[PDB]
Amino acid sequence: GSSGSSGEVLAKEEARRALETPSCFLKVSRLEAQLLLERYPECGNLLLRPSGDGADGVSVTTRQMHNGTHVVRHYKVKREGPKYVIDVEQPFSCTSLDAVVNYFVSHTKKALVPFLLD
Repeated sequence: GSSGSSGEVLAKEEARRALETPSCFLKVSRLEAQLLLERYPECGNLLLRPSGDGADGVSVTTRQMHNGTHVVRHYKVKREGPKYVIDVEQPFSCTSLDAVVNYFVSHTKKALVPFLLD
């Protein structure tokens, strides 16, 4: 017997899979989007998950310290044209999903961190 053929080192391959949505984003269910936070805290808590129904857009799951309790919040994002308005005090117009992630960072009084999973 004699054989042995496999793809080259193929160690120089990279991918961002961020066509319309930011890499940070991930496809998961609420039940998960929540735990995923407590599970991988070092990887920030700010993550984005695809909604189910109701309106058009994506939500932002963020678990911040409140009155010393464990609670997560899910923000909503409106879809008005080629831009995505943020559901907040003022209708902050952006150019892409990425912006939102940022606006939130500067918005909060604390430097939050995005969530990612390779």
